Amino acid sequence: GEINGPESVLVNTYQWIIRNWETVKIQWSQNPTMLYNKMEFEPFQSLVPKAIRGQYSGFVRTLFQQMRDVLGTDTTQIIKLLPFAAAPPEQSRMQFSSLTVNVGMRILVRGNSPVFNYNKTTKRLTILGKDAGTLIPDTSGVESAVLRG
Repeated sequence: GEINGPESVLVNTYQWIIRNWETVKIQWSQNPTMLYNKMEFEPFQSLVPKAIRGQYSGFVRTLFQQMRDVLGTDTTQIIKLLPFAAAPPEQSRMQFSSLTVNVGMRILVRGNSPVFNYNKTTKRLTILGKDAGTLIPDTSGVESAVLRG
């Protein structure tokens, strides 16, 4: 884990999700609030602007409810959005294309950003230029035909 201030809070939160991904995936499927309401996400929540925390949580929880109902368990997207579900949700009709953390820096809802960057070839997640670990259901990590020899 990292120790440099707000940045480290971000990196460390996504490292925790990756390291605990089996238990997180099952809880997200079966009983998501034991996950959304975990104290693990309190530091991440303090980085989200106070005036919009609840509106972001309403958006992500609603998105997850719809995802789950029609598709079940997109690993990268569940990991990305999860910490934003931690605040008490405020429901609204607002549709967010990005979500800000104070470190504003933007996490894009679809695809990669300077803050959150998943690499399909190495199968590792990078947060603010630091490694968060390897992402995974049926050998993990780097693809074939990367190392020439």
